[PDB]
Amino acid sequence: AKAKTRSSRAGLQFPVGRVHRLLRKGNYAERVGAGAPVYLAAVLEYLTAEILELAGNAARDNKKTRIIPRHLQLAVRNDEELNKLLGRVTIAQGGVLPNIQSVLLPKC
Amino acid sequence: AKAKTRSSRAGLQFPVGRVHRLLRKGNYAERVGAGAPVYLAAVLEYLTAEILELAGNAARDNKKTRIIPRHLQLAVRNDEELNKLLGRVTIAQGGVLPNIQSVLLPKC
Amino acid sequence: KRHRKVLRDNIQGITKPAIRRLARRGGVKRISGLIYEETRGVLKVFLENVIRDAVTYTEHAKRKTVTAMDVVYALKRQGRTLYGFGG
Amino acid sequence: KVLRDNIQGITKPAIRRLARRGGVKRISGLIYEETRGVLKVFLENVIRDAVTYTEHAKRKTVTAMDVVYALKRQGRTLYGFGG
Amino acid sequence: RKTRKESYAIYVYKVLKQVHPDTGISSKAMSIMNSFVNDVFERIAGEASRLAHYNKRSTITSREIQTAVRLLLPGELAKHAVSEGTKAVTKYTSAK
Amino acid sequence: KTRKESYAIYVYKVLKQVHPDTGISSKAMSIMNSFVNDVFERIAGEASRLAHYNKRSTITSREIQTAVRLLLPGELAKHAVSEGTKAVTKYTSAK
Amino acid sequence: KPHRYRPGTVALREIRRYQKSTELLIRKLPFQRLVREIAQDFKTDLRFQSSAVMALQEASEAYLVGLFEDTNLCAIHAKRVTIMPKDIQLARRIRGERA
Amino acid sequence: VKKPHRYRPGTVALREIRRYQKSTELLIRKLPFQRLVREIAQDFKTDLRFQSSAVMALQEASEAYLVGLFEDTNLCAIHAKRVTIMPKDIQLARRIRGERA
DNA sequence: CAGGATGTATATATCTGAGACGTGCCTGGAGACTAGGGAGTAATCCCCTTGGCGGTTTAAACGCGGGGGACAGCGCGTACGTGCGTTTTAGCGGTGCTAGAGCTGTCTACGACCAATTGAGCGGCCTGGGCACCGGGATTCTCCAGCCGCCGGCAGC
DNA sequence: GCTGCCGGCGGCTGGAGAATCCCGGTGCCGAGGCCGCTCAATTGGTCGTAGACAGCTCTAGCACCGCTTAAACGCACGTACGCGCTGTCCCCCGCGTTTAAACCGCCAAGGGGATTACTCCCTAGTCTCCAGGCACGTCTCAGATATATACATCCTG
Repeated sequence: AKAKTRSSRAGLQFPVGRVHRLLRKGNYAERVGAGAPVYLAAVLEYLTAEILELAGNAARDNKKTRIIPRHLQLAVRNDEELNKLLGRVTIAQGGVLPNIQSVLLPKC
Repeated sequence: AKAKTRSSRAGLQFPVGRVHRLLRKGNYAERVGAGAPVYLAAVLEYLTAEILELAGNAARDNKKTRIIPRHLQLAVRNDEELNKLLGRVTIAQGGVLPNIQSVLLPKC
Repeated sequence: KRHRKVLRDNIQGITKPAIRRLARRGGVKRISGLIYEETRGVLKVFLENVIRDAVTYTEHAKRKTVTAMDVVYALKRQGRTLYGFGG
Repeated sequence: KVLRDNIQGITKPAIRRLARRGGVKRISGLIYEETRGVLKVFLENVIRDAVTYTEHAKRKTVTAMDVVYALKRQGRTLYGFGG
Repeated sequence: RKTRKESYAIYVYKVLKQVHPDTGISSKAMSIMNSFVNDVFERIAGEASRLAHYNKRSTITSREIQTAVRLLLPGELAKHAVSEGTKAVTKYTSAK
Repeated sequence: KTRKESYAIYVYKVLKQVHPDTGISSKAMSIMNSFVNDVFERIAGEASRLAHYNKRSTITSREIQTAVRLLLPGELAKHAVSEGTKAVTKYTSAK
Repeated sequence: KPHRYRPGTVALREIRRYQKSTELLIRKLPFQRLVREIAQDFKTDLRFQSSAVMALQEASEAYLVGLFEDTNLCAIHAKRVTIMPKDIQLARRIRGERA
Repeated sequence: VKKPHRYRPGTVALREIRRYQKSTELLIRKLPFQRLVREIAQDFKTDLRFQSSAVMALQEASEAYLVGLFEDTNLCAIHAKRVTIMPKDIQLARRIRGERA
């Protein structure tokens, strides 16, 4: 009969069959459940949506309609919790957050 | 007939069959080669023997015939080649080495 | 008086002598009357990270008792693995 | 002046601008050579694992996959080059 | 010309069309996002499998990954992610 | 009931074959057990990760060897690969 | 008239003495109560194993021994012998738990 | 005649600090770094080649590590009631960082 | 500037006592002997992308000069951390004394396993048009730098 | 006294590099339609991890009193803190100019990578044997004292 993707019935634009296959062939466990790939796709979708919104806000700040890896670095390092999550991560073409020690500044 | 263990055939004192079973059930790969458990048992035997002669030398220095975690730390933290491997790990009832900064020492 | 023994003001129980001995083990010659609160603070922060992970492990295990497995296991998770507790 | 060590290719202005991006306004005169030493130490540490990964591949090239894997193994992940 | 590789490009683009519908994404940024999502997926799956081995279980269900994300992500992302996973699994089970 | 598992007797034999007149305490004995288990898990994870990178579904002695090269520093790595190689050749001589 | 050690003689004696020891530094029921008190916040109605409490105490003890090593090193770099809060703050900043 | 225009010592340094902090460009030249990495990797495998992507990734990882180490070094320098980063400062920062000992 | 008296440590003789080291017992794990079956391995070949070559061209690094402000040694006010004496307060501890839930065994069932079709999601493969970039140039933005009334001494008388 | 004089004081405008911003067109290429292929869904049946239920029992949580031990307060003080003076001298900031980065183009080719037949190295099943965990069980050799002195420390003459 008529077929339909599992992502449509799972309410997520992220794939379900793809994550299922990745879990299957990734040598993690002997078996995985049916809802486990759905949950993993959902959490991955949330993570990408959050980081993409944080980067797009910085993109509009820098008046760019296209997301550049510098925007991704700014979004990652600006959010304290996201910075804690990606603490030991080196970004491509991102640079560093602009900060200067106040002691090095002149008297006035 | 005439069953003989793999540890004896490899001339090792660590269980090759047990290591192979752990690799099989540890979800590391779909298949495991024959010589991989032998190599693993050999390297674990070398490392154990290594730290063991350090611990025995420390105990003989401390004129004791029993091995305690104090000897284990005193042996591990003296040689930096083993420190680079065990610099992140701490052991139970370990303590530290008697190191005093030269400035904290008196005038003479 | 069967259960629900809520405790408060227990961080202070680490005495100033106690921090003095801890720092002597660390190898200091002198001290200030100002560390005794921030060392307590780093204590509390460390423990919330450890037992937070430990109770998440326990809750995943469908059990209430926190074995030494959970604490050493979360400790290995934090990159500060501990030897000598069945690891 | 054409035969020079490749470590000296890391020049004083380049390390100075690296420090400036770091956020330090004043640098002493004995920082350059020791920073060169620590930089080369980090390089040998990462490239040892990189070349080991390449020899595992039974290949003579060092593609970006080996270097990102070596950096991740050392404790510094990196994004954008595959993954 | 052959061996079509696999990546999360279309999925990240689709997510972008629902967060910033009039915003583009650079190719380098696309590679960074693909690598980041692959790394996060690998870390989460490794934690889930590691816990499955820990409690002597041989299957990975939504509970294992739920405990993994509650274990991995700190702060508000943990609760938001577990809520998203719960609503997604309930939606999937409702219409099977 | 429910027989447990430990690396006690093996480290025991190792210390007896390198120190005939030295004993080991129980807590240090469990420390040795944790040491062995941690290193074993580290090597096994490295080998599995290498096999997954190289699109390999099996783990031979070669991935173990490379993990030993890349994980332990210098002299320990070279000595350990030497012992592993001689052990694997001896085992393959009469399998 | 009375005999008094110089201000640091007994300090150095304590450094050279207590460093060679390996027992637990601080009394036990303090950590027991403290660990129960903190664990109450995350989840109530818990049940601890003794080995778990020993492991927590030893881990914390080692963590602060290393920390005091770092702060002593920072202080000795600052051309001083005493230690101050900024030493602990600097050591935790470079280590990376707060960053 | 008028003394030629000069910035005070320690201001153009801050200006270029601001300039580099907002720039994501590669602070190390392509060719000297490639020469250095090949000269330091030839000992591991004689006549070994690299990919362009691999070498730029390695260089940028090195820059990120060195810039973070320098920022920690500057933090320690300002901690030690000074502004000049000294060799003892960089050694101390490395040794707290856990990479040296 | 060289010794004496002293709170510290050092051996060290019995007490004295939890626990490394066997030791049976048994058993589930290791191992030997067969189907069998695809994972990797040489063999093959086809791009390809990496090394190598040599003009521009040009930003950039290097050696040098002037100077200024950062740093380090010397001296001093001080506050305060330490050694120590005298309380006192909570920990140690061996003791029952109590229940709590991990833990093992067993029955069950349902959810993942895998198979044979079947169709579409998407990776690729162009492809035109839409967005980032470069240069000139006008606009701010700080930076440092001397002029001078106001201000406070600074000597006589 | 009551005039001269003498230096700082900081407040300000003004001269002067750099940073920023808009237009302007030119490149460059993220974004979008097409094809089929490669994998994902889907029926159809299985069988085996993981839940339940029924206990069992080891282990978790408590208080209690001798008691002593270390915790706590306060006490004098000599030190180490924090800082001011000063005096280099060593980094800084421009400047000319030498040089090597890059970019440009075009090859040559060692090698990365997709297909192929298979074989043989591993896996799956049964049966067989035994190494190792466990429950004891000791006799120890490992600890643990109180003792007698070295010692190095703070002074004295």
